[PDB]
Amino acid sequence: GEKISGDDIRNQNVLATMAVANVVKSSLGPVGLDKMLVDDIGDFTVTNDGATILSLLDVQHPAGKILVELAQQQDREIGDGTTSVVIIASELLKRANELVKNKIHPTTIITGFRVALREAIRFINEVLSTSVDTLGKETLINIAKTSMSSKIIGADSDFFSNMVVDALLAVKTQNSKGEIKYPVKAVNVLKAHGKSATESLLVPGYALNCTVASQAMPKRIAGGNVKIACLDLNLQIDDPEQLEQIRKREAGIVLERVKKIIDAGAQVVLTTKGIDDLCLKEFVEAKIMGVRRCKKEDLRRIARATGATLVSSMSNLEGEETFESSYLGLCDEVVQAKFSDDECILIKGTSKHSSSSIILRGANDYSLDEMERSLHDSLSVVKRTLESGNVVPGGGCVEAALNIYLDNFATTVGSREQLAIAEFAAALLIIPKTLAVNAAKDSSELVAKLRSYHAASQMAKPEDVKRRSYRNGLDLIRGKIVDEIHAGVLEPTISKVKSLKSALEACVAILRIDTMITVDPE
Amino acid sequence: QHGLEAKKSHILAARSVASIIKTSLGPRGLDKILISPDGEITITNDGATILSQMELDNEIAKLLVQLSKSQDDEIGDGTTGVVVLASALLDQALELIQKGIHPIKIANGFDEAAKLAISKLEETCDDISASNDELFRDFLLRAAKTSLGSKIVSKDHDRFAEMAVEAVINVMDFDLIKMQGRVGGSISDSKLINGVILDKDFKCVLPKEGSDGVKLAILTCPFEEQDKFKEMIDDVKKAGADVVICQWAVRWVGGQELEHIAISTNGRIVPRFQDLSKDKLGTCSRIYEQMLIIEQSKETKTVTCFVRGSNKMIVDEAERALHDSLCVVRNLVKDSRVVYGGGAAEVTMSLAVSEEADKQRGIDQYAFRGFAQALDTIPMTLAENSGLDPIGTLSTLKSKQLKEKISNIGVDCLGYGSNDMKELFVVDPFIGKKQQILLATQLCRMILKIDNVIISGK
Amino acid sequence: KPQEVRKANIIAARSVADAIRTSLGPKGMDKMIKTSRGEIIISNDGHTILKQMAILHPVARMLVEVSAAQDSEAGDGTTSVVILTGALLGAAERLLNKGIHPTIIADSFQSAAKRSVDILLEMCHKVSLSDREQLVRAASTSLSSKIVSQYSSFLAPLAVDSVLKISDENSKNVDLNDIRLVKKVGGTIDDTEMIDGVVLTQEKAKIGLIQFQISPPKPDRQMDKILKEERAYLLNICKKIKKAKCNVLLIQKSILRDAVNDLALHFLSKLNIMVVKDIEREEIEFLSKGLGCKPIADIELFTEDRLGSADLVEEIDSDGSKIVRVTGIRNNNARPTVSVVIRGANNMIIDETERSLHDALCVIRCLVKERGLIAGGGAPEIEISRRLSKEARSMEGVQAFIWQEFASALEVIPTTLAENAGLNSIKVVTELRSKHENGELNDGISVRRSGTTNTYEEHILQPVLVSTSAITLASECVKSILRIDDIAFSR
Amino acid sequence: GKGQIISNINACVAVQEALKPTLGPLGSDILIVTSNQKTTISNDGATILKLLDVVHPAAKTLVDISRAQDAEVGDGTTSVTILAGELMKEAKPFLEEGISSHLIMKGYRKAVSLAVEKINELAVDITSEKSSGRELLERCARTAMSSKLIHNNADFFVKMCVDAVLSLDRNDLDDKLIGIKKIPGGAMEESLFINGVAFKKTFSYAGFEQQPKKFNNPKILSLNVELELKAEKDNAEVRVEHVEDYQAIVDAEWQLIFEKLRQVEETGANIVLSKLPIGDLATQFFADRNIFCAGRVSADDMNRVIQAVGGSIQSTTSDIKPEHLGTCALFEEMIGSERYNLFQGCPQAKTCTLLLRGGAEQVIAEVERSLHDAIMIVKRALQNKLIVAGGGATEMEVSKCLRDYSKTIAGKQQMIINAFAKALEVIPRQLCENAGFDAIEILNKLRLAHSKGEKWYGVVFETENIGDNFAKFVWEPALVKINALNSATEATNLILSVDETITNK
Repeated sequence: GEKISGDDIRNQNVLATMAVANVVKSSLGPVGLDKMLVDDIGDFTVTNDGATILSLLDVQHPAGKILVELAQQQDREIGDGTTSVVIIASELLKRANELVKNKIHPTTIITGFRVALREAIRFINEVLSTSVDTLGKETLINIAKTSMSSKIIGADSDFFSNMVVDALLAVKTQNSKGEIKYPVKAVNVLKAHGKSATESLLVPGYALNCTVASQAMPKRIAGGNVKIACLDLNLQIDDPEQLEQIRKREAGIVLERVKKIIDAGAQVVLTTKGIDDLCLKEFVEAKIMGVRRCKKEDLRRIARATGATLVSSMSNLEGEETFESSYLGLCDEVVQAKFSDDECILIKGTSKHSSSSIILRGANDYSLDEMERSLHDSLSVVKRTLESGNVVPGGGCVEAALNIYLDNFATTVGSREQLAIAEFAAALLIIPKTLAVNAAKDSSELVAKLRSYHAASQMAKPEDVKRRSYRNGLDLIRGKIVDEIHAGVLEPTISKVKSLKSALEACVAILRIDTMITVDPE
Repeated sequence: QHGLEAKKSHILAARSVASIIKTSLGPRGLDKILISPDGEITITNDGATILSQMELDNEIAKLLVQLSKSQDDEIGDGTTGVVVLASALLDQALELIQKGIHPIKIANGFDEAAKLAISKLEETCDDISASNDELFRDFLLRAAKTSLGSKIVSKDHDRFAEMAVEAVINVMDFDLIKMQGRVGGSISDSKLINGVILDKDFKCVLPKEGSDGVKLAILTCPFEEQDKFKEMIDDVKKAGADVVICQWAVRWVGGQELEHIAISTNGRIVPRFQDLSKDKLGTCSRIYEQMLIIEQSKETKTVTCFVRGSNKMIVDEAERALHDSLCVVRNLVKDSRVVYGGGAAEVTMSLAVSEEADKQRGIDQYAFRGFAQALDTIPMTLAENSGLDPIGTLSTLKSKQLKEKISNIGVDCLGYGSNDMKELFVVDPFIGKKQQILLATQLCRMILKIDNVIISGK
Repeated sequence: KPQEVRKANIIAARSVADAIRTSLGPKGMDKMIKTSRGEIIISNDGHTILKQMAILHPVARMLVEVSAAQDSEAGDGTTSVVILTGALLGAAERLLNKGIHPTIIADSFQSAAKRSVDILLEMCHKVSLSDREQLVRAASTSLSSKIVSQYSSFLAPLAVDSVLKISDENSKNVDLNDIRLVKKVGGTIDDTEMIDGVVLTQEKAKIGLIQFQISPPKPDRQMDKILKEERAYLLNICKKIKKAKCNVLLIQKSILRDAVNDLALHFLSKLNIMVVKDIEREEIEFLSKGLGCKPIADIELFTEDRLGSADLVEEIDSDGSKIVRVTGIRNNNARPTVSVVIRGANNMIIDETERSLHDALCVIRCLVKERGLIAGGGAPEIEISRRLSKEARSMEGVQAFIWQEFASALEVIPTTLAENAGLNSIKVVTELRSKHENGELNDGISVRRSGTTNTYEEHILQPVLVSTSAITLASECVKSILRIDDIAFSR
Repeated sequence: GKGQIISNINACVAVQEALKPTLGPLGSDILIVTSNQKTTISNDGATILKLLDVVHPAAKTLVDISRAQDAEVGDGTTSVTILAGELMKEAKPFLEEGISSHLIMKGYRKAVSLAVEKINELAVDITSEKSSGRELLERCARTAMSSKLIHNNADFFVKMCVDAVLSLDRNDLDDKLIGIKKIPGGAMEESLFINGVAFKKTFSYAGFEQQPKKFNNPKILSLNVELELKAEKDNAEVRVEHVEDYQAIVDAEWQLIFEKLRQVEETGANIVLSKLPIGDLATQFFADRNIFCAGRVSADDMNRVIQAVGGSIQSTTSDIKPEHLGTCALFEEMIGSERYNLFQGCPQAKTCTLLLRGGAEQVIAEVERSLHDAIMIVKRALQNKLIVAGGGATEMEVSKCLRDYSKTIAGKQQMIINAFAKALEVIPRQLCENAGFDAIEILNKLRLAHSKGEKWYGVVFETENIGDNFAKFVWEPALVKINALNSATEATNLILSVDETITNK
């Protein structure tokens, strides 16, 4: 291998970062444009999420790997707003590379942004406040409409204010020594082709993904305390005498293992593999609902909800094979919903933890994929939203509001970190600047208003009232002065706290880079 | 490339040309072979003429063109090491710029330190004009013998110096005197006449009616056919002129050589044939071949020397030394202030700034000490050529000159057993050391301010 | 060509020694290393740098073994050994031109190294065996070779209190091999805390150890014959374990062939018996010392006596990671083991935290190996060079010029810290030479103030063993290079 | 498009990076390499940009800046010229952005328009102190010594530059009126002032030292045709029958020359000045009269002779008038075996002559630039007396008031004006790199200076700290600072007005 020296090796990663930055900047905001990627098998996919793009982005430089780790980290922290988070780390290296050229030391920018961000927590907490001007569930309704950023389905969020918001209201459970939690993945997403996306229906419970084929299954079921039986077992030579010995015993054992579940009082049976028609005959006389061709991962969520424990095969402490009743779950009722000639099992009234499900409808798989991951990413935001009642004003207007706080903070510290604070505040103006590029607007006209109006409250004395501005602020679509508080646009505190703090730490490893060492692969 | 890295790619190249002529300084120098781009071969032990004509790339050596055309014309003595002397102040600054010192702080540091050592030179300054004509003439004999001529003239300079001093006394109250020489003879066989050397030939002229003159005639325009040809010749013999000078019997006389004939004879040039008269005729003793010998009975302002040597290179080295000898003697009689050179004057200015460094202190403390170390490297050049330890010998001489205020004792350029320059009668012009040591700071003003070099295209 | 062939490798050695100068100090910068497998590894120390660097010159290859000895001792500032090596090789080129034999140059470095150790003993500061005041100040200061002390607030008392509780306050050895560094995804750097017992990487339960693999009779009418015979052998194992009351079983590496049958997990699930496999044999030392578990080769020799003992064993789930925590330790041991679980958001932060914490443990081991304290910021390097400069003129001889160059090479270490911070090389050193005569020996230099100021008041302390081992290992490397006068390429 | 302008500005900034060590006395000389092997090392940008090879056609604007710098102002090539293109450096990130430079050109135009009123507001009137031409011009002369190699020895030049311009008529001041004679070799302190017309260089032929240098009251005489025998005479058609007829041509040419020299001899002039050179035919004729004769008079020399004695070129003896014969009070011939004509006692002469002498030819070339720059300072000071601190620190206090007008914009031009004030911070940044000072330490106290002291903040370089150049007696004409922004306005607006270039072949 060889080694490349000089300061040009840092610019090589910056130019490579700016090359992939402008690619994902086109997906920022609802006015942005989606992109198409190809797996080089001939198949393609359409998604605006940067987490999928960076996962499929091939970068031989270590700078591209940091963006992958940053995108995967924001998935568990937030899960949405990738274009409003990961892209921030792009221009962060651009302005930091400008000062370090001559009169600035690499650690000065590291210590410059660290002290600024540490003191910005109190500045963010000033703007940060509890949810106000919201009645009942309107707190999540106003946030559900904010999905226009990083997700292009935000135009349909008017109808999504019901199915999506009410989905996580019924999953409320109490665990971890009296702590209200919202378990992730508890919402099962189903896909269908037909009608329109406005036909989505919310199920207050888990909905199993399957299709009813054999008509021997009962079409109606009633009664409470329905027992769920999950079984992963598959139930369906020189002379013919040896063949008859193994055949007559196999047919007897398969039908006997079915009767072991019948004696346990199981109302519904979930089998991973297929079920023969002769086995379904015992379910009709015993009033049992048979189900075949089930996914193992889909049955794991049932154990965490109703409590039904999966059984690999019949066995016991002794040599006799039977089925214990302790493996059965608890659910209130079973509902069969037929959607486009496809019937799914709806499980409601879970025991351990309550869950829900959402059925999606669309034209093709690409129309469903835009409605699948996007709405699923909005559920992860609601997970962190209801955890901390404090919220921030939406529209990405908090970056321009904190710029006036950094102007007075730059004079407090000063020294060599004053230039880093000025560039850190100038980097915050790039976020609304990119929003004006895709919206075909004038950035200099909007930024001039972001600096003039939002800084009027800091210059004027707050104790004298004379507020005369709200500062709360902007408008992407119309380029006019309106308020989101009346328009219902608000963002949770997770979009900034525990979000940009880890994103601004990406430049710490970049500024300490000296040279590049590449070893020849085997 | 720009910045400090660009300054090192150029200024540091001055150490290369400094070590080239380092071994050629003084009588201990060695002959170096130089080849011009045109194919000419130049072999001499004088480093002043080596760096004068050379083909180099970096412009750091191009500033030496104005230095070579100055010191050689103004003084000529001790000018062999003027580049090493100029680089001595630069080599000390190369260690200062590494410390981050500003060039103006270096320039003002060496400028003020060089002015403080002038007062020390006034204390040891002597006057050769205050003595009689016996001591004044004797000092001119040993001045260029132990210093100026480095080639073969070490022992034999008594012949070249005596002929040079007598040429100075005759014109004493060189630009109007033409001097040249022919390859042949030896050192002690050189001849001196009053007049200008005429290489063109036509025999002996007898005394005329006037005392000690030939009534010489010079006509620029040729006679202009046979009737007027012999008629104009008889007009020349009317005034008793046996020798006639015409461009188209001495014929084919150069333009500059013809004027030197009229200057020595105090005559006039006659362009026509009707302007010939005894008032326009020059005064010359006689013209004969002993190349025609032009003699002047009365004392005139034209006195030339004829260089003779066994080798063709001796004539070029001896004559060039006479051009520099006339410049040194001119400054000795004009400027009464004189100093003792040959290693004593360079060390003298080093101890002056050394004592003044502890008085000023401040930021200039190490700047003044660097100026002392820069002057200490000058005798180190002659120490290696003479076999003496540069560090060991100077450490002993600085200790002897500490107790005894006389600085004349120092490194001997000749290498003899006498370290006292006053005993060897080594005298250098005070203005000479001023145009060498002090004026070198002016050359450093252009070098220290070098920052970025702009290289254009073709 | 004895001199020219050796000098050709010195230039390549000084080039690597000059490149690693940017990796020293808090103002330094690290390098990016791309492994042949495709994984990116970035570290400030020269351990990974020299490990992945392949140079045909044998001098550059011998620097790996020399640095590896210092990496296991200190771990921070280990590049100064190579920097001092490259400085002595560059200074030996001028000493060799004076007519001095290379072995005499090599022997003069060892003679000056013996005096350097005595200076560190005279400048040795008194330090108590067990204290939380002195050990914390010395721990976070040596970590300045990387970026640590920002988040070390919770990390500094951890390494101090853990090592003292592992063995004792009597110093002597106190090896670090008993420390289990556990890396898990999630959490932050400040969330890293010590655990009172051993934790598992992969209520009142007993933890056993199994060296074999539980499985039917398959060492590494037919339908009913297979089911009955396999379940019979697995049931006999369950009866022996149930009588021993062992709720936690540990299995060796299963990835080869047999692994573990699913039928054996069904019988052990009713008895609430834990099954853990794919465990490296190196973890037995932690299981035998900490949990008192005796390796069990065969089920025939399985009994309760070979089983371990514990008070409370429970499973702790931190950020989705399943970790088995053991509360209390009951066994016969003179050196109880303490495990530390490292938490971090990204793998690059977790990998950097390991080397940052491991180097923080090594400096504590250097304090219990040899007690002492020295000044920071390369200040002791000047006082050692100051004495050798005066002793060179006293002894005179041919070593006077060699000890002067050996003392000048010691000034490169404090000069490197100034060059990486944006300070002039000679201008700062020139000002320090007047300050070293001022501060009077042990008074050190601070990086933030960029000048000479107090050490203990500024929380700057360094162990004496690191400076002693650095000079010793650097001297052995320089004497070996000049002693080899030529190289050869063969089988 | 906008991408081509970025490459055009980077080519202009590339040479400006080397021209940074110019403004201020602490600047460093810049080295150039030409094709003629003859280069001039100086801080002057007019000489460097003239000899620098131009690649892109827009780079020729920098050459026109130096040409307009001397025509509109006359000095500041080491200060104003390098700052004419600094607005394009701060406008470089604006080109990548969608911001149209049309509003940027209006942003800088409105910024420099309000700055002129600020320059006149801070201008101090010295007429209240009754400062004469001594104290006023001496403090301005030391300010002109910035960017010049001579510093410690510049005290001798202050006395020479002030006394030379005061002898010249203060109603009409021009560089072409006063003469400058550069003599290589010698020393700098040997420079003297001449009260009259001086010859171009010198003429040395035949007898040279034989001419006495001490005269009483010579008289100036003007001639036209060249004098010589059968060499430079005008060719004509002459019928030659025999070889002996050539003697008649010699007599016909001599009598034609003799009658013209005998008729003019009645004037009795001791100095003979001809438009062409003088040969030996007139030399021996003038030797009997014991009069001085010098030929090869340049056209610039004759124009200054008319201002004193009032003579005229005489091609014939019939037009000779007594009014064309002047005189002088004293005449002395001045170096390196070269005679220099020096006239004295010419009160009617409207022109002056200064004799410059120096060892280095490159250093004296900048001294000529120092003379041209000092006259423009004296010319604009005597017309209007105003006090402005030099060293580029004048825009420091002005930048604070410029930010006040930006807050009243509330438009796209608000951030444009802030970029103009940010461009003013480049001046102290380039000065810190020249003296090695920390740029951050100066900029921190620069923003804190206008909050307390205000007035004049000069950043004194002698104390290595912050200070005021007003108390240091550093004065600069305000007309140079006012027109400094006008030169940068037309320069910045010209490059931003070209979105593409066209090159044929």
